[PDB]
Amino acid sequence: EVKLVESGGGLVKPGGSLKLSCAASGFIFSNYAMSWVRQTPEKRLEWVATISGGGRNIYSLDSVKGRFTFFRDNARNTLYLQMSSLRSEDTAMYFCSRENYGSSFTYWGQGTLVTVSSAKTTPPSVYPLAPGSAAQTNSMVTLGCLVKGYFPEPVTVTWNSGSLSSGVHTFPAVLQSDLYTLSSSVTVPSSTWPSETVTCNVAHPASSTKVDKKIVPR
Amino acid sequence: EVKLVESGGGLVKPGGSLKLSCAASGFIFSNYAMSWVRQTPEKRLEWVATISGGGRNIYSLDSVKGRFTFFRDNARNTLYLQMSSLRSEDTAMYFCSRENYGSSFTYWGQGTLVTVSSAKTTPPSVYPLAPGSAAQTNSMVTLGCLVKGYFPEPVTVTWNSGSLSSGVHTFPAVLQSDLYTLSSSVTVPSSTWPSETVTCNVAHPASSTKVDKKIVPR
Amino acid sequence: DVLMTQTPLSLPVGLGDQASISCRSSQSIVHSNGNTYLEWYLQKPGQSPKLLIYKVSNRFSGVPDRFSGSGSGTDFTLKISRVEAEDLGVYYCFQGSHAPYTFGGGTKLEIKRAADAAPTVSIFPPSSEQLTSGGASVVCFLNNFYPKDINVKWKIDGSERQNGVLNSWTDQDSKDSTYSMSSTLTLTKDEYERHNSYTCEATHKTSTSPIVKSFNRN
Amino acid sequence: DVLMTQTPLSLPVGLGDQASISCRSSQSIVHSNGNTYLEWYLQKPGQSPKLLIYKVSNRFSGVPDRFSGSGSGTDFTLKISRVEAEDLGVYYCFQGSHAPYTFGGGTKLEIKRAADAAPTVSIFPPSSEQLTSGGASVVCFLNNFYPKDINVKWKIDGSERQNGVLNSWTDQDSKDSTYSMSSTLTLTKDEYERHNSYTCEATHKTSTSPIVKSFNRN
Amino acid sequence: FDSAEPWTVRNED
Amino acid sequence: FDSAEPWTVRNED
Ligand SMILES: [Cl-]
Ligand SMILES: [Cl-]
Ligand SMILES: [Mg+2]
Repeated sequence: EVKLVESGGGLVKPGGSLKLSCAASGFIFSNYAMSWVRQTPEKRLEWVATISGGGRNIYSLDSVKGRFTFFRDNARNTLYLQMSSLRSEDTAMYFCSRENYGSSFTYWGQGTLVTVSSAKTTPPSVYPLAPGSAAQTNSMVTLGCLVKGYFPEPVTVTWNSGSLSSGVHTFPAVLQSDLYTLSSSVTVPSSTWPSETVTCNVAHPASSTKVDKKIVPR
Repeated sequence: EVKLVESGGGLVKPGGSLKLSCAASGFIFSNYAMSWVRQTPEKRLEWVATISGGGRNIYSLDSVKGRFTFFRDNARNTLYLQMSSLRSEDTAMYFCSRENYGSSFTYWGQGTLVTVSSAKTTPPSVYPLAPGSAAQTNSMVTLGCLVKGYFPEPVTVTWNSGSLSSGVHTFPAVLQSDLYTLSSSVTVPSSTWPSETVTCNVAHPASSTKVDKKIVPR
Repeated sequence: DVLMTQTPLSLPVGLGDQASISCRSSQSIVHSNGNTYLEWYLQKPGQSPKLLIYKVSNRFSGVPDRFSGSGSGTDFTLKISRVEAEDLGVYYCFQGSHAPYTFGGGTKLEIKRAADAAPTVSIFPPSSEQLTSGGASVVCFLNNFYPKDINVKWKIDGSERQNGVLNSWTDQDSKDSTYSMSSTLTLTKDEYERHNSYTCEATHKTSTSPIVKSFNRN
Repeated sequence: DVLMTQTPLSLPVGLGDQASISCRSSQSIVHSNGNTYLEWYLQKPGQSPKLLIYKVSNRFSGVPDRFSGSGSGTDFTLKISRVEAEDLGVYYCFQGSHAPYTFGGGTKLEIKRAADAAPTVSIFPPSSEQLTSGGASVVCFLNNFYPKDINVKWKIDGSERQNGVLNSWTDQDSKDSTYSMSSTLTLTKDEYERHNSYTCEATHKTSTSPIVKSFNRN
Repeated sequence: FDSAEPWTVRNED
Repeated sequence: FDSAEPWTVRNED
C-alpha cells in the first residue's frame, strides 16, 4: 500500500550535478515529513535531510549546505534531491523515507545509487565458466559466468532467463583499477548438462549492455 | 549443504513414458531412504513411493504399480522414477525427498513438472500493455505484458532483466481450451517512463521460447 | 487406507495472534514399532513444502518454538503462537504410519491485515501487435488491496460483459499483506472495433462508490 | 554532534537463543519536547532498512514481540528473546533527538549453525574467447560452507601466487546458514601459457588436509 | 523548541 | 513388523 520509489541515481564526475526523485503513493503525501538517508560503500547509514509536509521547513547536514537542495511537489506526490558540487564522499545508496507518529524513518524506498567518480563508464565482458575435465561421478556440476571489467555498478545476472533460480550464488562485485569484476555460479544435475543448455543473462544499464552467454563444454 | 534437484519433467501424451531424475549432494546418499511425492494441480500432496538406502525395498501407491518403477544409482548419487502408461491423474509437480531419524520427508527438492495431455506444445504471444490516457499528476505509472496462448506450463517473467523486482505483480496462469494465459504488471515512477526503457522478459522453456517486449507509449 | 481430514480450510489471523489447525485420522495411526509418524509441513508461496513437526510433537531443527504439535488417538493439532508474516502459506498434516501414506488436504494461513487498502486499478487497451493477429484483449489490474472481497465487472459501451473474461488472483506473501488480481476481456478485433468505451469497474469495502477505469477506443 | 557507539560489531547466536545489542550516545538525547527519539532498524541482506523499535521501547506495528527496547539517558539496549533465521542482518541504532541525526555503526547478527559444512570447491580455466582477446582469468568457487573461517590460496606450478587475485564473499541469508566465496586470478594470455598447472587450495575446519582442486593447461 | 523543526507528525503523541 | 519396509533411518530412535 505505502510505496516509495527513488530514481535518478547514476555516475557523475566530482564537481558535477544530479537530480534525485522519490515517487510516493498509498498515503496522503503532504500530511507527512520525508527524509533522505544514504548508505555509504562501507555500509554506514547517514541522515541527510528531513523536509516538512508542506515543504518549507528543512533540516540538513551542514556538510551538504550550499550543495544539496531539498524540495517537494505535493501536487505530484514527489520528493526531490537536487545535488551539485558532488564529492567522492557523496557516493552512496540514497533512500527516501516517510515519518510517522513517534518514529523518524517508518517507510523506506529501495534506494537509488549515486556514484561520484572520475572513472570512465565501461561495458562488461562476460565469459563462461565450465569445468576442465574431472569428477564425472558427481551428480551435480557447477557452472558460472565471469562478468569482468565494467563501471559503474550495478549489473544484474540471471540464468536461463530466470527459469533457473534455485542453485545460484551471485557474488558482490569487487573494484580494482576503476573497474568492477563479478562472478555468479549455478549448480545443475550433471546429467542435464550439456544436454540441456545453461546460459547466463547479464545486464549493465549504465552502458546499455546486455549479454547472453551460453556455457559450453571444453 | 543438503541439496536435492529433480529433472526430466515435461509434456507427455496419455499412455506415454517419461523418466524423472533426482540428483543428491551434501550427505552420504546410500545411508538414506528417498521418497517421491507429487503435488496435483488442485494443490493436494500425494505420496508416491519410498525406496530404501540400498535400493532393494520399495513401498508405492497401488495405483502406480505396473506403471511406475523406482530405482537409485548409489554410485552416482541419483534417484530415478521411470514412468510408463501415463494418465491425466499423473499430471503433477514431482518432488524427491530424503528421510531422517524420526521424519519421513526431511529435505525436499524444488520439483519437476509433469503434464499428461494430448494437447500440442505452443509458444506464447507476448503483448505490451501501455496506458491509453494518463493522469498527469500520478507519481507512479503501471505497465504490463500479457502472455497469451501457450502450452504447457511453466512460464517465467522478469522485468528489465531483473533490475525491476519491487513493483511487480505476476499472476498465476489461467487455462482456457488447452492454452494458458498469464499477465504481469510493473509499477514505476511516471517521470522515468517513457524517458527510460521498460521491457518484460518472458521465458517458456517447454517450447524453447525466450522473448523481450519493450513497452512503448501508444 | 487412512483418510486425513484437515480443518479449517483457511485461517485468517492477525499478526501476534494464535493459530490452531486440526487434523483427524479416520483410524489409529500408531506404527507397528509403537511410534506415531504424524508430521506437519508448511509450503510458503512459490516454494517446496518444508518439515515443521515430526512424531506428533517434535520440532525439526531450525523451526521456531512458536510452532508446536500435539495430539493422540485420531486427533492432532498444530498451533502457531504469535503469528508472523513469514508464517504465510499452506500447512499440511501427514501420516507415515500405515501405507499408503496420506496427507491432509491443507490449511491456508492468511493475515488479517491491521488496516484496509483500496485497490490501485489500471486498464489497458489491446496492443497493436495483438490487433494485427486478429484478436483484442483488454486488461485490468487491481493491485494491493485489503480485504480480499472484491467485485469486478466489465462494461462495453455501458453494458455488462459476461463472455470472454478470464481472472487471476495472487494471495498474500511474507513481504506483502495485500491481495492483487488481474482480469482480461478478450474479443475479436471486429467486435472490439464495433464499440467505443471499455470499462473496468470494481466494488470494494473501502468505498461505497465503485472504482471505475475506462478508455475510449477514441 | 551526538555520536552513537554500538557494540558488539557482530554477534553469533544459535537459532532460538537470545541476543542483546547495546547503543551508547555521547551525550543526552532527550528531545526538547521531553521524548527520547531512539530507534532501532534492521537491514536484511539485500533489502532496505526497516523500523523495529521507536522512542526507546515501542514496537512498530507488525514487528514480532520477540524484539524489545530499553534504556535511558545515554544507554540503550535492543533485546531479541529468541532468534529466528529471518532475523539475519545488520541492526542499527539511531537518535532523532538532536540534529544532525546520527546512526550507530551497526551490529551484524549471524547464525551459529548447529552443524559444520565443508566447502564445495570448483576451479575454472580461462575461456578460449577471453584468451583470444589477450586475457586469462582463472576462477574458483568455494560454496556453502560453515564456519566462516577459511584459508584460500592460488598456486601456479606449485608456487603461491599473490598478484592479480580478487576475492568476493557472501554472508548468510534467511534461507541459508552457510557462507560462500569466490576467487579470481587474472593473468595475461602469454603469462598463462608459460605455466602448466593451476590450483585452488582451501583450508577449512571440516578437514585436516587442504581441499585441492586443479587443472592442467595441457 | 524550534518553530522550523521539520517533523510534521513525528513529534505528536 | 515388515522386513521389507523401506525406511532406513526413519524408524530408528
Ligand atoms: Cl511547511
Ligand atoms: Cl535395500
Ligand atoms: Mg547495557
